[PDB]
Amino acid sequence: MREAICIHIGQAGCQVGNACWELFCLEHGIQPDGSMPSDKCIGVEDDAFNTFFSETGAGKHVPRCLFLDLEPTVVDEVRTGTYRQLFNPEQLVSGKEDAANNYARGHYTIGKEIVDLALDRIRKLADNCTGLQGFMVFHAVGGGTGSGLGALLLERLSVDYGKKSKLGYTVYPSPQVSTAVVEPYNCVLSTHSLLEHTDVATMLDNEAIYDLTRRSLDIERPSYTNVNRLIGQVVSSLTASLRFDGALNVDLTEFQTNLVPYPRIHFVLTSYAPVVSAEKAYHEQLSVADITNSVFEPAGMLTKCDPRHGKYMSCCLMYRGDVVPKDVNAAIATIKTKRTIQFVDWCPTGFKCGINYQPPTVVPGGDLAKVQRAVCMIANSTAIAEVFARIDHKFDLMYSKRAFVHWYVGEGMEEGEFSEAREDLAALEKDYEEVGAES
Amino acid sequence: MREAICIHIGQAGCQVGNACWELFCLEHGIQPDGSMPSDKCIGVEDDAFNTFFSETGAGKHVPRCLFLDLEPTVVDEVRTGTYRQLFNPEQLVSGKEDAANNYARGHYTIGKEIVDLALDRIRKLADNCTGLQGFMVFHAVGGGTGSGLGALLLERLSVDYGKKSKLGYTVYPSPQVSTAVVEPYNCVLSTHSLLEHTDVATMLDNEAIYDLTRRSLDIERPSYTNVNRLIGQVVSSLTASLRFDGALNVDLTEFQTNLVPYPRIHFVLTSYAPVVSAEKAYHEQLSVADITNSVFEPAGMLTKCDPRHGKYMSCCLMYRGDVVPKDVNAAIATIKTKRTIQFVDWCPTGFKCGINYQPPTVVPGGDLAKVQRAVCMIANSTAIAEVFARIDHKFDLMYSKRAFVHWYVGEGMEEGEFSEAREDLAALEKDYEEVGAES
Amino acid sequence: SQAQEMALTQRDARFQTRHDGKWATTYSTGYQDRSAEADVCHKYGAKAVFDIQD
Amino acid sequence: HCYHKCRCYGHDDTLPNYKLLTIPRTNNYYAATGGCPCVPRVAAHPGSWRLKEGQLRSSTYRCGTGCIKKCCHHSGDQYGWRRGPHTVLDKNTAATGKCD
Amino acid sequence: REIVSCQAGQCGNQIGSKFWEVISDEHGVDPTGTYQGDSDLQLERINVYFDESSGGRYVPRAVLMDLEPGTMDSVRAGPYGQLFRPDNFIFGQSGAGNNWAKGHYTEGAELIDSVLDVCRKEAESCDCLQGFQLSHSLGGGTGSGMGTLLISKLREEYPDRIMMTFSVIPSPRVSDTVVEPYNTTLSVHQLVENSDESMCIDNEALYDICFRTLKLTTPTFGDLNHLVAAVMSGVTCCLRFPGQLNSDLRKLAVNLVPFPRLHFFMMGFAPLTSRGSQQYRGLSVAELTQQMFDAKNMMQAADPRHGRYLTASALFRGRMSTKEVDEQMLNVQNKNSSYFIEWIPNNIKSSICDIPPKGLKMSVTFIGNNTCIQEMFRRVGEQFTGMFRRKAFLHWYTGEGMDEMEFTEAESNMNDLVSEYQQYQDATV
Amino acid sequence: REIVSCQAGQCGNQIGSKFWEVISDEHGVDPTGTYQGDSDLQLERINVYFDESSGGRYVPRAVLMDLEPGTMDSVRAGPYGQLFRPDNFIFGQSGAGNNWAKGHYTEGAELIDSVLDVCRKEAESCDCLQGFQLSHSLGGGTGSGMGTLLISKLREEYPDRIMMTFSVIPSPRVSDTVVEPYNTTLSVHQLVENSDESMCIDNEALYDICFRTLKLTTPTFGDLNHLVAAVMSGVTCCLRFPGQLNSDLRKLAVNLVPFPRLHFFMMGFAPLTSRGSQQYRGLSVAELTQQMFDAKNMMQAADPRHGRYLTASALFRGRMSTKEVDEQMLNVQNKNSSYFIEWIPNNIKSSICDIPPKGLKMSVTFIGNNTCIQEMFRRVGEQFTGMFRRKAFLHWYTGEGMDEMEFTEAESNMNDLVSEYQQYQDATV
Ligand SMILES: Nc1nc2c(ncn2[C@@H]2O[C@H](COP(=O)(O)OP(=O)(O)OP(=O)(O)O)[C@@H](O)[C@H]2O)c(=O)[nH]1
Ligand SMILES: Nc1nc2c(ncn2[C@@H]2O[C@H](COP(=O)(O)OP(=O)(O)OP(=O)(O)O)[C@@H](O)[C@H]2O)c(=O)[nH]1
Ligand SMILES: Nc1nc2c(ncn2[C@@H]2O[C@H](COP(=O)(O)OP(=O)(O)O)[C@@H](O)[C@H]2O)c(=O)[nH]1
Ligand SMILES: Nc1nc2c(ncn2[C@@H]2O[C@H](COP(=O)(O)OP(=O)(O)O)[C@@H](O)[C@H]2O)c(=O)[nH]1
Ligand SMILES: [Mg+2]
Ligand SMILES: [Mg+2]
Ligand SMILES: [Zn+2]
Ligand SMILES: [Zn+2]
Repeated sequence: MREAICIHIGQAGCQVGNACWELFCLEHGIQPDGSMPSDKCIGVEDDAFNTFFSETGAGKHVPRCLFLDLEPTVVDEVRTGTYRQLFNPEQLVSGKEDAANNYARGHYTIGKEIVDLALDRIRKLADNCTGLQGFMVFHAVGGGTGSGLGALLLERLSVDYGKKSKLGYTVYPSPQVSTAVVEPYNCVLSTHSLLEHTDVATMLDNEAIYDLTRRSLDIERPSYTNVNRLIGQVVSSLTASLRFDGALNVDLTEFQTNLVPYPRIHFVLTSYAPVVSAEKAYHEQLSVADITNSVFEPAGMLTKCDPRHGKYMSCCLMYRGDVVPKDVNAAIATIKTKRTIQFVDWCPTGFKCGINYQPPTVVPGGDLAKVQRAVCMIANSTAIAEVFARIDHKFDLMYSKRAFVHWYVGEGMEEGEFSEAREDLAALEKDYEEVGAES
Repeated sequence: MREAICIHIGQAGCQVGNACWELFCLEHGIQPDGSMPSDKCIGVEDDAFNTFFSETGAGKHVPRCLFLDLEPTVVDEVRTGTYRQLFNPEQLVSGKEDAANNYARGHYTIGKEIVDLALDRIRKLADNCTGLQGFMVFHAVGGGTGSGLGALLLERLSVDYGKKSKLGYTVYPSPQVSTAVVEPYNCVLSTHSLLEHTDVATMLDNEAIYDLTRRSLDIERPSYTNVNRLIGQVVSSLTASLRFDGALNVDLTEFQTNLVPYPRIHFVLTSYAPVVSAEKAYHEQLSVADITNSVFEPAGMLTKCDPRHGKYMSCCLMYRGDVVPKDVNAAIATIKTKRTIQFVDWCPTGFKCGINYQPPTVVPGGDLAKVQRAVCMIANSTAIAEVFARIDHKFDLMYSKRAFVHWYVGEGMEEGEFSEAREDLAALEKDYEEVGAES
Repeated sequence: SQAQEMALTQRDARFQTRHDGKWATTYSTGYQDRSAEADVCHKYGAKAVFDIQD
Repeated sequence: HCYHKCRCYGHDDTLPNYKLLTIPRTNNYYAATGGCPCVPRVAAHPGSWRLKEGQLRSSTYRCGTGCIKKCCHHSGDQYGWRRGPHTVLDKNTAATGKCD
Repeated sequence: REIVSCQAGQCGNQIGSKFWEVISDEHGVDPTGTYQGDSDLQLERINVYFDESSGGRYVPRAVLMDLEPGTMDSVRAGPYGQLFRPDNFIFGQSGAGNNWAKGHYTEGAELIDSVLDVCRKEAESCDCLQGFQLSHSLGGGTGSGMGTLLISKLREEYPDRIMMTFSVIPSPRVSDTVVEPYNTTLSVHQLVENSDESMCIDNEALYDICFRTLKLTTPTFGDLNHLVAAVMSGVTCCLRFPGQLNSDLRKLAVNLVPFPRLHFFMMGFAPLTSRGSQQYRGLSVAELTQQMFDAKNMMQAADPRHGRYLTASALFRGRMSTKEVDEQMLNVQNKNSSYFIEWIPNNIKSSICDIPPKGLKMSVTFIGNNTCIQEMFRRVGEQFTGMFRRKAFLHWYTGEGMDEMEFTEAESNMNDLVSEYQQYQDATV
Repeated sequence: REIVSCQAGQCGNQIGSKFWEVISDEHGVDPTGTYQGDSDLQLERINVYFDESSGGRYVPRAVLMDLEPGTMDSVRAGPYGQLFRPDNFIFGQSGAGNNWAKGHYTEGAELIDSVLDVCRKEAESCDCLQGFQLSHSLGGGTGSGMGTLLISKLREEYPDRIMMTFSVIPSPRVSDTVVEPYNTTLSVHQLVENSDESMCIDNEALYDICFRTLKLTTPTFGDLNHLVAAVMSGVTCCLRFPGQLNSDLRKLAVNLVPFPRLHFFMMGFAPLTSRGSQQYRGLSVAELTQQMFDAKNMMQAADPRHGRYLTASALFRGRMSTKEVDEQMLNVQNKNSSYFIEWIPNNIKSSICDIPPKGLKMSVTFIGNNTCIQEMFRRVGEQFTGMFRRKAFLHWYTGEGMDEMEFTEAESNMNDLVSEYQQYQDATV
């Protein structure tokens, strides 16, 4: 019951899933190999692990997740890693050739011939699950298989799984730094599926995650490992309400319906606090009010967008630890007074609260300090239109000369697809602006 | 409650703050590690440190301070000094390049790349205080950072905190002792902030402190360390009323109202007595009348301005130790009796008295000596117009032929800024003389 | 490792001896951890029983 | 006058208007305003005043020019990012968007 | 995921010999063929360049080609020369005569059938062919002519497969050939039509980088080929070894080729320092980027400051921080806007490989689609036009039946290449 | 707060070599770059002049310039010559010929390409470059020509960055060149626009100081360079070490330059005493100030008594408080009011550093913008006009691309600077 099938697409999704699983196994008491101690008949006395792992015909735990990559390096690393025995030999779908940062290659040529096998594995996972809450997709819109193949997988999941919730956590191109030239094309094309075939999409841009680690975690040279550890902390904070006892239980459908006012308006900006290093932690009294203020501050933001430049529409605050209604309500009351943050006139409530009694866990070698309490915001706000404006302006610059369109044509898509993607992103900005308008 | 935030600006500010915070730690029995091991005299969970130290989950007492300097010399040596554990790694922030005694550079170019983080840290500090009395800003206007960045910080704090108390401990260029050559320019240009955004501006010039220490403490060689220790003693005498118990308790606004007669007549000279050496101390019976007379004498005064050339407007006395109010009453009576010091006609009372039980704390290894009682006077008087009429004369001599103005105008500051500052200062001498004139 | 631990201890010793002998700052000279040689009166202070929050 | 004000000295002494922060930073905004959401690429060292003045418009903001002599004034437009060198064509912008 | 390589001609064979030296050293393969590595990662993806034999030997997937047999004794006389299959050696009695006509129509044609048979053998034994690689020099007869013929036939059965060509563009100053412009012009159009991407290595630039940066007194042809071998080893690092941000030949082609005909790049390697200056260099990205983007580091003698970078690719290898490897590129893009084309934002693609080259803690290979590539084509185009105007050395090409029109056709195609580079350089938003 | 240094000509190269000797001795650095200091305060700000390799070796951030490779060989073979980067030495085939035209337009202009390449490499490698440093002589060809060309092409690239130059102003009393006034005139007008502040060195005054104060029987270029090196190390004492009253190069410029053209200072060092009088001299700061304002202790040959001090700066080092650095400044200001300027109150700025130079328990460096600094500009002016009127030694300059108009403009600019100095000297409040 309360299962949530995790999906990882591309290198970004696969590594984020690896860092998520090193946290989930440690938090629910599953060994990296997955088997139980020899003397113990049952590895874990409780079944709080049920949502992420399914026990097998030997007693040990296989995760309720799928890895999916068109290139074999990352999945073979997972096969040869310390979790070689935890993961199913299947549910780890590998291709013999990547998508080459090409949405057309990931969606129309290489993606279509592997997506049905991926859906077969997903169907076996769903058959195993008896109380499936939804799907927990992790990928990056800037990649080839992460964007195109993730889009195709989301479309097939939507057509085959009904209205089941499909939460997504996607790494977007950063306002400053990028690792690809065709990344704007991939993001623009992936926004098609992410705009119609997903319930709530989470911005996870590496620039803001790097800034978070640099200013707070005090890592002078952070990396993808630290970034994925922070992402896994955010995901665990979101999901722990159905795994641990809490004051205000919050589910996937709960915070996907309390978050989005319109079907098109479902792209949310998320932040996590208190993200502090060990040196930081024993110097500050990390109270509920302090962590709430840090969350609402753009310093603690995981997306390189300033919420003060827009209007908040729906914030879902997931608190973990020794937090209390004595203090969370006070923090909310005193943060609504603050006038940097500001809500649309048609959503006065604008706040969802989910309190969980379990504090965050600590991963060995991680830079996250042990905090008595934490809070993660999932915020739908009109300030998210900034990143869309930047990305499709880069798309317009790259598309005026029809640059790199020959790769997509050679991998099997129409130029009308580029045109429709640009038009739909322009419409997305238009109705973001409209819903930000007053009555 | 009764919290107060200390902001130190520039090298002079940091140097003063080091002595201030060591003296505060010695007041409250807090080690540089930031703990209270065991004290029989201290009651169970007694908190008289709440004004300057905030409790932490680690049991630490983190100072409510913010150190700023545009170059990392003093900041780094404090970060590697004795109070590494006491001071947060943040709240002690630095730039990378100094202002170079350029008010324009410190107010428009280099100050603005750090003032945002300064406000962020100040807001973080103020969120933890539920009874914030006000801000004490320690700086010297004769420098670049302390003038420019200090003025910018005060201007931003005015709009960020409304009618909260501002106490600017400012070190003006003394009539003879003065380091920089563009120092008159910096002092004149920084006059607007001290006129408008500082509620009370206390004088701590170096030459008067040097004369005081050479004539009364009988050490041929005091230093910046000694003058900063004296300044910290003065600040502790001012804040003792709100820190510890006393017969007459006075707060920041409590003496603000009594000391400021007109909206910007708030530039006040400082004096302290008995300043005494180890050999000097244990041979005299320091009576309250004697120490008050020594305070009112123009040789035990911390500001180089002879009061006999002006009219006393309002004097606030801060007594510490075993002082009975009758001693201060007789001191007031004999002060009103004696003629060589004259009060302004329209202020008959002109006197505020605050008695605090705990005596000053000696700092062995420094320069002061243990005394059973002490008194610090903060005096608004018309004699303070002399230092203004000297600094503006120096400004006119320097600015007659546009000397050293290219440095200021090349940092994005208009040429008319000098004229505006000169006119504002001139109006300052004008209305000082006007209020000093008899009815 | 053993060599790394010895190097770390050597750096800690160097950090400690940074200010021993004609290489010392005014801050180092006049700012020491001499908190055990101060006799301070602690029988006067605000008990601070009454506080508020929001 | 006889006592120069914050408006005289170039710094705002009033609370800024917040509707200028409510307004989205849309590609429609850039098409109508003149500029691009692309961040300005400035020939500057990282973490420097020159980079900050080239990339942010709150760094070079100045309220008024000189003394005022030579329903109050409100600000709130200097908070954001400097605009790019490119110009947003109208044809890349949608006039209407599908919503309720 | 695995590629098959071919060396054409004297220059191509000698470059490929040391390229295989580097590959075998990096994968822990003996000169004889047995595996003598000490890590699992060496054997993890050894099938990319090698095939396992009956007795556990590791034979390179390499096809050796030359019309001159007098120089294919040296390729097997090299230290790793006994690594290749004896049946992958294809020879002809007489040399190409430094004649593109002989190497492409008369002598090469009689020799191309066996070469394609060997290539098809390798492809069929290959499980999932990632691409064909070729190493040759355009200034020769059987390197330019036979190499272009080989790639032309390769496109006939592997259209979508990645065609790497490490073409060695001869330079006028280090020139040792008079039919140099003729062969280069006759091969450039075939390279344009039948190569997914083609990086240009110039002997003058190789000599200069060995002479100034390395400062070593005697860089011979072997030392020149050492840098080319290092670049080849670094361009396929992410196919063979895991990395934080891996890639492959197709992915680099997608991120570097904006238009189908614009597939000529500049190669650079870092770090390269002299023996004396070895103590004095810091080993970090804040030094690798300087060497990589430095003018003197390019292996092509046309300074990248002529035009603007269409696209750039940085294959970093070793222990790096991903944000410190990407913010360096962000800084260069931020601060060098004049040398990066405006209408294509974020021109630099950075990829990370965990395992660095053997003997090096950290390194990087550079692939730049700068518009300065037109400079070499020009400086050989004026030479070709001067040669052609007076009908110099055309009987040596028309005695094989090749007609004088194809010279004008090659000139037209090459001028079109230069013109499209110039137009895209001067394009405005 | 980085300072990236450069040396021009053989004079500048020797002075910079001695300067790096002094800096390495202060920071505990062997000729091999290893660190053996007695405290970590050296490594705390060792970056300001040295860069650390990944191997721990500390290499000076200095660029050496000379058209004669013999100077590079001599510096490299010097006692501390193995410290510098081997590629940081830049050399030409033929020397400047003691010609400003050759060093600035024909031969020096060619080699400044590589000079700027290495200089920009070093300058960018800085985390936050506080300024550039230059050591040269205006009486030579390479130092006067190439040094001014470098400062001109560095001002264009780093406008607001501070620009130190230590130019050895030659004097007829120690004359050893006849194109001396030509080179001096051609370099002064460049340094006026291209240097934010610049203090001058005269071998006459260095020799006089060595003879009368140090009482050296045979003073040498090594001794003069040691004096200049000690004071050039002391000018950055607050930058490299913590102090009570910190200062930087920009601070020195702000407090010493009243007007943009007036930035030519006269400088000195203290304490200085003979070998036989070291134990008799009572080193008190009053004595330090007395020697500091002593006319004979100035290392530029012009008596301050004929002019007035626009500004002065005293960088004190050692265990010492603020009254010995301000109250005796008040004393000298009051008792030499005729020697100072009325319209500039507080002519003398004082800076305090907590780390004195080793071998001393306290010291001071003096930098004075006296109005008498224009006496040398006078004398060099009529010296220049002496040959200019008769067109003597002008064909060497005119044969290298330069014209008489440049000479006329240079003389006019120098005369304008002289007139500004004189008018600000005799100006009244
Ligand atoms: N947060 C995070 N982002 C990553 C990570 N790895 C890759 N990315 C993002 O992904 C982008 C690179 O493209 P990929 O997502 O790796 O492409 P892919 O999904 O593997 O698909 P292909 O390009 O066809 O191989 C980078 O710009 C990153 O923003 C990671 O470990 N953590
Ligand atoms: N009382 C006191 N004043 C100091 C101290 N240190 C510096 N000052 C004052 O600072 C003035 C010189 O200004 P600066 O050297 O520019 O120092 P600053 O004001 O902090 O500004 P910058 O250091 O340039 O950023 C002197 O005139 C002193 O009055 C100190 O330790 N105690
Ligand atoms: N870098 C490099 N260049 C080479 C090498 N061998 C030959 N060349 C160049 O190739 C040209 C001769 O081409 P050649 O090899 O005879 O062509 P082929 O007859 O088709 O094999 C000469 O101008 C050389 O500069 C080598 O080992 N390395
Ligand atoms: N202080 C000092 N001055 C020197 C030294 N060597 C040369 N000079 C001065 O430099 C001047 C000649 O400079 P020159 O060698 O022509 O410079 P170049 O042409 O650039 O190499 C002479 O007047 C000397 O006084 C030295 O080692 N120390
Ligand atoms: Mg991938
Ligand atoms: Mg300072
Ligand atoms: Zn006004
Ligand atoms: Zn734009």
